[PDB]
Amino acid sequence: FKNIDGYFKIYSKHTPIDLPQGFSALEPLVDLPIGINITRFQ
Amino acid sequence: CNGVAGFNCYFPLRSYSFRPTYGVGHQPYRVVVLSFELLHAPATVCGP
Ligand SMILES: *[C@@H]1O[C@H](CO)[C@@H](O)[C@H](O)[C@H]1NC(C)=O
Repeated sequence: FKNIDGYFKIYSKHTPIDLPQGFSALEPLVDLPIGINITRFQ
Repeated sequence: CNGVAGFNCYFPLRSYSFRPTYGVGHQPYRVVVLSFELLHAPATVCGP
């Protein structure tokens, strides 16, 4: 999750298998023109 | 006026009672107003 230049960007990746080994890039999923201020999440 | 009509107590509404028999400059006009915003913004709405 990133928030830059008034855009919210979400990248995602899924895999069927403590964190595993190996390399696997994440592909872009969604961009949103929301333009708010973000400081905390849950 | 204790919530009742009377002298100096007028209901602030008035009816139109539109009829097809009025003059040309008397029938109701259907009006719309479109307002834009020319500023720096994400610019969600844009033309074809
Ligand atoms: C977001 O909030 C922080 C802390 O209140 C403030 O420093 C920052 O300027 C704000 N940014 C925007 C774009 O409102």
